[PDB]
Amino acid sequence: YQPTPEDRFTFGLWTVGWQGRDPFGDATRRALDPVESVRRLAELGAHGVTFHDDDLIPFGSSDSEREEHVKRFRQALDDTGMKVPMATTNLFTHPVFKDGGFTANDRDVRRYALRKTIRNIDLAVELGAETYVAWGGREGAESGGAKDVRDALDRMKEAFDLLGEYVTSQGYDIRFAIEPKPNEPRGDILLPTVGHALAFIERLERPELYGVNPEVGHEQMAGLNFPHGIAQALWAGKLFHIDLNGQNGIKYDQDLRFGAGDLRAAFWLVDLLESAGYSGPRHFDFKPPRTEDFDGVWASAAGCMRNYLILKERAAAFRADPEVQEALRASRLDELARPTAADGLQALLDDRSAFEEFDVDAAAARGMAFERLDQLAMDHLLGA
Amino acid sequence: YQPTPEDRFTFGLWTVGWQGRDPFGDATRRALDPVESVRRLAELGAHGVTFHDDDLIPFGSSDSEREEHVKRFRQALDDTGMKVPMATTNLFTHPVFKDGGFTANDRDVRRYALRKTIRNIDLAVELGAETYVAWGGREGAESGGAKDVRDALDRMKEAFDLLGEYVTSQGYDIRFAIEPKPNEPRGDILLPTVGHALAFIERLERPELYGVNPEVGHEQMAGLNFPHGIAQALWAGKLFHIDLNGQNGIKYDQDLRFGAGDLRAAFWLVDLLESAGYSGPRHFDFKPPRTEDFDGVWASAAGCMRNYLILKERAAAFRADPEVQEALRASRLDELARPTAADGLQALLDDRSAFEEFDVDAAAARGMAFERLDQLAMDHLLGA
Amino acid sequence: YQPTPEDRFTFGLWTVGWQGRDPFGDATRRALDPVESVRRLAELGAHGVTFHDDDLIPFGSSDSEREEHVKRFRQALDDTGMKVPMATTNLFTHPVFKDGGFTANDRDVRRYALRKTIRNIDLAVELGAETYVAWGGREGAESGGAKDVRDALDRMKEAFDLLGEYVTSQGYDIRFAIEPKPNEPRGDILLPTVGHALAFIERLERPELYGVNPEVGHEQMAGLNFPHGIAQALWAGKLFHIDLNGQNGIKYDQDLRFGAGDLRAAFWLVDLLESAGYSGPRHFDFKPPRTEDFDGVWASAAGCMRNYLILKERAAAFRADPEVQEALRASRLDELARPTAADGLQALLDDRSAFEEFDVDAAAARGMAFERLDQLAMDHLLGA
Amino acid sequence: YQPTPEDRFTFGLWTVGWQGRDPFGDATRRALDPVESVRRLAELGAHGVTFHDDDLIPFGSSDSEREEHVKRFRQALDDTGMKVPMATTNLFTHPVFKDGGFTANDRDVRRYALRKTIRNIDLAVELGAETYVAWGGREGAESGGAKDVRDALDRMKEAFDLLGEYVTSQGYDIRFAIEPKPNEPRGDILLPTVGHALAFIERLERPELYGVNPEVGHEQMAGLNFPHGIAQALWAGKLFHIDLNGQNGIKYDQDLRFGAGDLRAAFWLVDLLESAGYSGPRHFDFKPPRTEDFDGVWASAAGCMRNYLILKERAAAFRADPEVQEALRASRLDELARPTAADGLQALLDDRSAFEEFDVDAAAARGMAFERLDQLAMDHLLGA
Ligand SMILES: [Mg+2]
Ligand SMILES: [Mg+2]
Ligand SMILES: [Mg+2]
Ligand SMILES: [Mg+2]
Ligand SMILES: [Mg+2]
Ligand SMILES: [Mg+2]
Ligand SMILES: [Mg+2]
Ligand SMILES: [Mg+2]
Repeated sequence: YQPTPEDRFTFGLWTVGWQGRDPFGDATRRALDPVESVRRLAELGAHGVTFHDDDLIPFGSSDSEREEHVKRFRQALDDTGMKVPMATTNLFTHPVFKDGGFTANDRDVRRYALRKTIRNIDLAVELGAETYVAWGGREGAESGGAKDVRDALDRMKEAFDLLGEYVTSQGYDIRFAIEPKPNEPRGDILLPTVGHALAFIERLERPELYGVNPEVGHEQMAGLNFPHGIAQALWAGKLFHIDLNGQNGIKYDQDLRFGAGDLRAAFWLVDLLESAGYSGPRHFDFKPPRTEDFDGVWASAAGCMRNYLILKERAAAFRADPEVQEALRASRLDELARPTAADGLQALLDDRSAFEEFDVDAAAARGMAFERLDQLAMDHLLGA
Repeated sequence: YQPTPEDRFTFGLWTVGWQGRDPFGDATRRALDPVESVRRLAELGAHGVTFHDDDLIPFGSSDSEREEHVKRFRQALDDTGMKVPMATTNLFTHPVFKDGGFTANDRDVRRYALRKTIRNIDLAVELGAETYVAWGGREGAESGGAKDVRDALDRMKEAFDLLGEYVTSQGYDIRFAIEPKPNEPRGDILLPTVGHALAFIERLERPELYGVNPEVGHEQMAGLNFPHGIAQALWAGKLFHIDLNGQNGIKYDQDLRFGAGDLRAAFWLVDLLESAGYSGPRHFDFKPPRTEDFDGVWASAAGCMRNYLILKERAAAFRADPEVQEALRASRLDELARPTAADGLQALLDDRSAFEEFDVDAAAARGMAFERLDQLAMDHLLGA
Repeated sequence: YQPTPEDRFTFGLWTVGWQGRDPFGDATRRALDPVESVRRLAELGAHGVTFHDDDLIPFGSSDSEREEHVKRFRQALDDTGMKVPMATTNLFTHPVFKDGGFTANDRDVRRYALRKTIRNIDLAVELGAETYVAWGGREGAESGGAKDVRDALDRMKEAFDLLGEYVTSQGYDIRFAIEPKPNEPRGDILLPTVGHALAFIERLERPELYGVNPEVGHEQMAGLNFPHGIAQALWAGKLFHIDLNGQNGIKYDQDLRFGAGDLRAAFWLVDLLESAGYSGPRHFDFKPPRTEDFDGVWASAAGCMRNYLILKERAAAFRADPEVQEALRASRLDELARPTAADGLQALLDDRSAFEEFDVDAAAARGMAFERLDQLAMDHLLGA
Repeated sequence: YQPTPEDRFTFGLWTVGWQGRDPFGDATRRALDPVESVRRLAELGAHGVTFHDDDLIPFGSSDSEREEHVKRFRQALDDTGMKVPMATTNLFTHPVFKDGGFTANDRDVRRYALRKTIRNIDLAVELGAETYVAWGGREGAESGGAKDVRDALDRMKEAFDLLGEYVTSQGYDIRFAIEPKPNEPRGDILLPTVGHALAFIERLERPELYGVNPEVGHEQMAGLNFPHGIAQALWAGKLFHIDLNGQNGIKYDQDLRFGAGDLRAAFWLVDLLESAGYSGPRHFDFKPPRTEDFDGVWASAAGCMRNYLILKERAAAFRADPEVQEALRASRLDELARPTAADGLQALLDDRSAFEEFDVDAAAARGMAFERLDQLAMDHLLGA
């Protein structure tokens, strides 16, 4: 189970670089030079790295320091063969963003947020990124009166429309992906799930430029089925990117390594991604637990990729097993894929076998055989 | 706080008519004749009632018994002045629907589900209903392999498209509203939240015919902010109907009377509905607890309407209070409603006050004054 | 992975016998004769069965019908070699228990509940049961004023004390196990977790007669770590019995087959039970999904036992792996098992290496190596 | 609704002093001098303040700086009349505690944790504290193999037993209160609820010295009923202290001001505390949202006390209302407080009215009238 760059595994600088500061504790690890992270990730078999602007260029850096930082970073990419497929903006750490970026109540902050984002889109394009992610972590509220959500959605649409006008006018070949999260650090965050993000995109002026970047743990913080949500995103043609990690239920955002948390959900996710032919990066947005030293950081990163590859093998074996293929037919998955009424509305209305002479009791007695199918899935996952 | 029919309060037959059967217990109340429910609800001050087909006409009824049941029902409506603004299909109780209706794996069941629905659309139109609700309670899965969600969404789109073709071809003036629920009775239900439903509607052939019927408790079963979700539905122009009740957190669907459960969420909901000018029915989908006899059923129903009217008064007092209006300006809710960049993209790019010469530290130091605003909201809710 | 009676697997009559009635649907399966369930479970490799009084003898049965039902049941046990290690009372289905049994507000109901329980203790002892389980499913409330919880705990203590006096006075060799559940069917249930049950037991007059019967899914309905709770129960010497099933997060009680739901929690549970030498029954309290016919019921039951046996093998391989044993020492699990201060209080106070000259920065820099240990656990679970 | 010191309101230094650092953002407020917090809280009407050792004396302070800091603090207490009823240890912020204090795998860390705690017990006693709180925020795990929970409970018992030996040997009049939390910052925290803490205390060598310090938001992070848990703690005689705040459901620990979050749970909590005659401090462990400047900090603190006093008035009016008293009798709360069988076991067995001639159908038909009682409670809370 050794990763190759053709497995398309990517990591954020802020993942292995997380120093371990949490709401109740100081950092347990020293800062990582982005250049060292690139080289260590390259040796593990990753395909590339992603960044927030403030990960690479500390806030307030002079334009000269900014150019020096980018040059060192570019040299590390050249030295390693690593790519930068995705970038994002930090609109959440600095105190100015305490009430949001694109939907801050203060108009001057919203303008500043847009200019900060546009500056990093230029840099992302320069470094070859194909997707630009927006996680509106501070867009939301702790109390009901603080945010008129209709006005806030107007402002969010205005911001994304302006960003689309910018990339269109510059001729950039980059697309946007909205990353939903239900809560944390705000009490409730706007566009809290994949569904809300997908719905919002359809109201943008140029919807074809926007998709979603769902994260395993975020949908699970709402108790939702992550593979189901990914299926809906794929169905809509909007899965532009994906963030892989682990989460144990409805609680704070754990960002465990992928494979940890809900293991069977991870199996069904990989099954779906591989069956659907998802060709984007397999990006890990995880945090090595602050119990770990730097050797544990690399072991945790390695485990992300290993667990994906193990699950990929087991899901492939599941789908290729002739007894599973017969069980799928026994459960009528083949019939689910057939149109209900390709014969059309009036033929359905005239079809006495669909109502007047339909034997409901015979249909009701047919078992779905789902439990046998699921135990075959369990046996394959466990190698049993 | 006495309701009038002009308050637009409606109840489902299945609400006050719930006999109290739960997964662990027998019924504690006798069946209610729909005619008696209409008259008792009329005396409480309700504006109308809603029904599933199987609430009014027991499953398997002959066409003659069906006509007799409708006639008795129509006479009760005429006797009381009660209206029927909404109707729905029961595609969840009968065993034939154990794997769903519109997305059952068995094709013959899906055809039967559509014919059962179409028959009740005709009846709903006959009785004057303006909205037809679809709650896909059995559409979903308990295990990963049982349902290919992309194929299931294809089937769900096919079913709703066929329904839209039906109403269009018949010239009916009725619209559809999808009611999301995250889980129960299926392990995960398709279109689990308002967001997922809104996103799905945009892929239908005639999206203007479809909106959402969100329910307080259902979004709270995902830990989501119900007023936020309603705001997004209103923002999209898709709030066709609404189901009011109470829910205490992430657990089984409690269907408590409205006002119970999360009281402050109920206050912010009423504030939003009244401020936005929502003109649809205020529908209660609640269950009188099975601890109650029939006098408790009517007390619980009365409390639904009373709590709405109390909250309506308190929210109106909140918005009209001059000290609240000044606090809203102190928190810059006025600035949230102003466009970020009506001056346009290039002016924003050339605006040095938006980035180069923006004083981030002065902006960051400005308190949002949200806690004072929220305590004014608390004082008004409590009459303090 | 074939079960033998020496694996101590047991099932409730109400598990494979569940007809599939849920809050929104009719039964999908016919009733099972308890005699047929005993024989089918015996053929699958189970060691025994458990029952509620009302599973075996329908409510209201004459004393003659009761004797006939027990005799048929006893003959099936004799024919199959099946044992009855546990029994319980149904104090939740009949409408008289709508506000509880032992803590119903009505005093006459509480007396009736106790007499119904005592009658079944006599039967359980006659059939050889060693543990008597109490699940107070109706003890609780939907609203705050309905139940004074201090008075209700007084009544619950009174009931269990009377039961202990009964078994002591009759010389029975049976013990009691309280089964906690946080909610459903009541809005909140008294003694909602393993912890609350353990704490309550210490206030009973004869605490040695009472322990807990924790259920996987119930603790997970509170988002708790089930292996952690079992460890505390074992630590207290109170794990008298255990209910195994699966649950996907905080939602309604799913009662999925064991192994489904949180797979890694199931692995750590089996690891703990086998390492601690738990010698009680491995009881499955699960519901075959109502999608299933009777062949699916037996496949689901078989999968309970299969998944336990697979996990038992993998946990044993984990603990026996020399690289895991070295990793445990690397993470200082050996030091966790050593006393902090067997040298005593005053020696600790005089130990300058414990404070004055303790190098906190050297200690803080030591990685815990937990992520490498957890990936070894993952590899072993998956057979990788 | 103006607080007086006789209302016994207390605040932690770390509450109004929270600078607003969260997992995703920098501090939004400057540090508060503890002396200024004491004076500002005194002017709001608080009775006293609480502290962690590291709040008052920064980690690593020389013994001379420590004496200067305590003297300045003592002078502020003398100047204001403020008391220090409770103190606690910070065993969670410094990196050395990354795997816990009392249950760290490393033995030398556990010894250091005990010495750090003992040093602050001496200081707490010097300043007049009656309760010493232990919140084991780092005791727990993110993965299953990292912590043997039985060994960890052995170590936790060893630590608390040693602390009890210390206070007994020094003749101190101080008691201990364990503060449970289910998760955050560890993936799962040991003793996650009030129940688990109560159960653990009964295994300590001197259980009379230990009780619980439950926090509103912590029990709600497990979806539990906080008033129910407080009732069980009072029933056990173990409510030594209480932490008041607000929380919106199962998510990260919000620490909202008291009254926010679940408003009706706050009403039933105050009802219980006042009816039971709880005489301990009313302590607020809350965080002013980081959106706020220092004027918002004091408004949030003021709102804690105001909301308690409003709810106290409404609960008192509820219990004193003659129509509520009659409704309580209608719901048989009076019968709940009467013994089930003060006549004894054998009389219950001989009582034919308790079983043989009990009319279950008449009993089952009696409504509990809980919904009318709850709407009276709602009307009183809202002043309607
Ligand atoms: Mg995350
Ligand atoms: Mg992410
Ligand atoms: Mg509902
Ligand atoms: Mg509804
Ligand atoms: Mg269960
Ligand atoms: Mg059970
Ligand atoms: Mg807290
Ligand atoms: Mg606290």
